[PDB]
Amino acid sequence: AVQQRRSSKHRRDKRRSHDALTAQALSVCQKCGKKKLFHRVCSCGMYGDLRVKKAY
Amino acid sequence: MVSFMTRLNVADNTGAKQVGIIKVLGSTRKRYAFLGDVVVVSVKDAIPSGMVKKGQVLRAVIVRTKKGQQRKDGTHLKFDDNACVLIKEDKSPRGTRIFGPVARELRERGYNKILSLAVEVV
Amino acid sequence: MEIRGIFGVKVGMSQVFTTNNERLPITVIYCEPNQVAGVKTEAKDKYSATLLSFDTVENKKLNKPQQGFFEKNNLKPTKHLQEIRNMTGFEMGQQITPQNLFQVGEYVDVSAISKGRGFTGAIKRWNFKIGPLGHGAGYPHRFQGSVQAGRGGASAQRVFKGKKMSGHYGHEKVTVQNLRIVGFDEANMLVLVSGAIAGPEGGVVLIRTAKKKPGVVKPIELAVQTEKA
Amino acid sequence: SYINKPGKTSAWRVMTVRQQVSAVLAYGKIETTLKKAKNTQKRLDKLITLAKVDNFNNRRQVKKWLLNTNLFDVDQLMDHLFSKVAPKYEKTPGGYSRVLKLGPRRGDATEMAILQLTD
Amino acid sequence: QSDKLVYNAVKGMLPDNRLSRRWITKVHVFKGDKHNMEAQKPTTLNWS
Amino acid sequence: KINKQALIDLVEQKQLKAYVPEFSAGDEVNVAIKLKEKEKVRIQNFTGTVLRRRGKGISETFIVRKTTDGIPIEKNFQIHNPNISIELKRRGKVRRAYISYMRERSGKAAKIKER
RNA sequence: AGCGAAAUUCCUAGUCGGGUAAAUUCCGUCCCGCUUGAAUGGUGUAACCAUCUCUUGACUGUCUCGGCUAUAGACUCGGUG
RNA sequence: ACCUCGAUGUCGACUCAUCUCAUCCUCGAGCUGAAGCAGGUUCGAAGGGUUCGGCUGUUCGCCGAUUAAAGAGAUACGUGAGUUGGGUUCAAACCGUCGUGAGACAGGUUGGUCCCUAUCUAUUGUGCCCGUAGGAAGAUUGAAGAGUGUUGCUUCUAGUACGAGAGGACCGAAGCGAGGACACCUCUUAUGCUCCAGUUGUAGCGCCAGCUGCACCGCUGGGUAGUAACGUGUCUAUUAGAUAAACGCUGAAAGCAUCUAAGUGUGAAACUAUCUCAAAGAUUAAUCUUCCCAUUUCGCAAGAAAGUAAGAGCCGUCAAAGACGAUGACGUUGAUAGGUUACAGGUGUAAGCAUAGUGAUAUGUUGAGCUGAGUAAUACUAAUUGCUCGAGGACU
Repeated sequence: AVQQRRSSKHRRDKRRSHDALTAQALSVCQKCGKKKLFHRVCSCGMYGDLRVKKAY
Repeated sequence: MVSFMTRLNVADNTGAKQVGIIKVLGSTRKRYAFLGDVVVVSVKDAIPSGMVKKGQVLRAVIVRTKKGQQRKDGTHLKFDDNACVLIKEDKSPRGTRIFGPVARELRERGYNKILSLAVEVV
Repeated sequence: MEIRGIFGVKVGMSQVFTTNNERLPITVIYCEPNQVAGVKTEAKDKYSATLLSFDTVENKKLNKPQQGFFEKNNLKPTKHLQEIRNMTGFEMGQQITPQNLFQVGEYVDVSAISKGRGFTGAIKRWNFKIGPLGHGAGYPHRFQGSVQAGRGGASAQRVFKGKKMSGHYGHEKVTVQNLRIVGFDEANMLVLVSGAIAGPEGGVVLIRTAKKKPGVVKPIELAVQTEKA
Repeated sequence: SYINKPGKTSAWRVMTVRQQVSAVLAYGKIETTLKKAKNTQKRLDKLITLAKVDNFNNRRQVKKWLLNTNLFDVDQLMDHLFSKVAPKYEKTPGGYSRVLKLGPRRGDATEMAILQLTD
Repeated sequence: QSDKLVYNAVKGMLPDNRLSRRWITKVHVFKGDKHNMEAQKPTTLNWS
Repeated sequence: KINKQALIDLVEQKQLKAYVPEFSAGDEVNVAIKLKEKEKVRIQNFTGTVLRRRGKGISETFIVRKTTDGIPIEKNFQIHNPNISIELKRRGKVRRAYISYMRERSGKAAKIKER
């Protein structure tokens, strides 16, 4: 169904301002640069186990 | 489990052939049937080879249900045959011999000569 | 009445043949012995309660404030502690066993978690009725249930507060009373209790005195003939 | 539900698992979604445990979950794996392969994971 | 409980504002005799 | 605390018979049942075969189907119940456990047994 | 003449019988026939009607008495929207 | 005719019921041309329930079957943004009738379509911010509450009293109960869709055998865990305060007396204490507790820099949990999930070898084949040495 009026800016912001983003995990690399997410492979290959991957 | 409206035979020499369950006596919402219980029935087929005629509403006793039930003593009695009996408000029905098995639940309510007369007592 | 009891956890459930060789639904429960942390007596803490400690763990995985309080009370290291209000007090630090707490035939109450059903409808969370779907089904037959005490300008035109609606069901501890004590065992803090236990898997049960009566003990045990032939 | 993407039932699930295990055995490593990667790794561990013991019965049992791929025919796959991969991991109890988290793909922007083996 | 009865009476004799409920908060009436503001030297009066 | 969950054997030992002749789905067996009515000690004899046998130690139950003068009656007993006197009669060729086609067949069509 | 409460009849829940445990179903018997009527046919007729019912067999998740799973979304993620 | 004729879904059935008593039973009591049984009359009082099959466009209306009873009134004549459309009142047509006739009967019938992706008040659960006032967290209290407070049968006591005679009581206890709230899949049933055995056709794999896809997850039989019932397991309370009907004892008014005007017990399924738990943002922000450090000092006591250790969040192994959040543990200080291993269970002698059978087939092989989730030890894999904020008691 629908009402007989419109929804102003304030109602939307009360809906939108609580849709705001949040923070994330982080992982400083202990052997290289290219700071990466936690529990994620750094973007320069050399990972803890080994260079499980590449830089690109 | 054993809901009503299930035509079944008899267990003694009464002349009747078929009979159906109609209603639960006293408190409603029972919705099911158990062995050795008195329930009001509506006869479905009764040829004049005995005394029962079609169109009679009385309380018959069912003793066999193919679905079976769990007796709380630790005996899961499940039958494979269906029959009932009609008692004249005492320990003896109209038939001379009692055919078919009979449960022992109907013991503290009396009716032991029927057990001694029926083919099987379980 | 006098309040005593112990904790417990579900370690299984099966059938047990008690006296008269009849089957009884018996649940085996590992009771957790409680080491008393003291008594919060009234006129001293205003709510009488026997402080029980539980979940015995090691030291290196302990929290500094909880560890400091535990050492200040000098109570032996257990991970968690809780009070039981109006429970008969005991000395700080002792052996609590259901064999000495109660008799083998008393009446007790239990408190066990339930299953998490996730989001669940009324018919499975409040057990309402579902009508026939024959002679045409079409639209959803089970969404919320139709109520009309409000219609027009002023009859109610709104729903009363507390109308059971959308939400999660289960995953909540339920307290049941008047359950018999069945069997005494102390090999591995095991007990036997009649009935069906609340909890889908690995439920935790709080057991205290039943509040309909202190629990009249009656002689019931197990009967069996372990024979070789 | 009428005409649409028809089905993603467990039949397609196990079919995709078979395709992915065939691929990873054909290339020693595969990069896919972690959710599918873990189910693939379970099936891979079961296959490896089956391939530890070798016999015509064991070969028949192994030949129920593999298909022909490029750069490695099904017979070539079986030959290569039973020659080197199975004896190599026959000393480590459990935890055969290693699964590691990758970045998001460009298409769906969904998480990928790399499964590595043949040490 | 009888102090809450006086609370209800005075709240029914006050003009309905935020100041009214704050005045309600500014009243410490209890059935007992042991309280805390008696240490602040409360000037005894009656019907003010 | 970690529990081995082997307490099932511990609760069995307080309800176990020491001989307990076992059976599989497809073996005929007669069961003697002593009943203490205090006036007529009926040794109930239930003959037939076990249709399904539940295991897992203490939950061991089994349904036996008797045909008393053409009256088929299938009754589910339990292994650990007291007063149970199972006497093994003969053992047959166990084709498939949980025999469901034996709950619908009758005499003159039974399976072979071993003396 | 015929048929006559029916799709037609107001007195109706038409009399009565059958069946139905139980008939505001139906079919037969008398004939509440303002408005019974003979080619806007009076009676019925073999076969048939995606014709209208009435009863049963067999049968079932329609009820008793609802539960599991799968797809499809609803939930999240990314793109339009 | 006051607006809703610049749209009022306004029946029945189903679900949910709720509200009131003029409660019907049910509770108790008084009166009674009321021996008992069995009644009637009057009174207060709602805790639960107040049945079912059938026909009917129908709850109606009626028939029949049950209890101590089968209630009444209400919600645009409860419930079409909840459902159907069962139909007077469509269009199509018929029956009988009427109208000269288009058509109609305040008559019946054949057949027939009643939408909505929720903006908000309302409603229910879950989440982030901070208050909460030194922070953080455990135990809690409890201000206000909710759920629930239902009912019968039989026997012993008793064929006892009762009239005399048939007949035959309330209640003390007991069991039997119904019905529902609740528990789980413990045994029975159901389920089990990556679980297997039997199992045909095509397609392939040089071929038999054997494997796989599809052919209803080709199908039938089952079953691990979970999840339900058709399964059995707790309860149907007691107590107290004031109690209604309803008697009181004393006693005046009004020199006897009299529940009442003073004082004084009783007594209803009614109300609340009492049972089940939620329940301080309960701004009435409630209590205790421990840890944190007080590591200087321009400025408004530790940000002008040292900025918790109390923790808290992110991430992951995960799982009672599970839309996300949150939920609980674990995170290299290492057993938190998966396994590795052995076991339960079945799937019930796998393949294959050997023997006899032309062949099907008959025996050791061998409980063999394996196990989604079942039982337990398990660095073997994954859980990063990872990121962020985070104190000086802020003021009496």
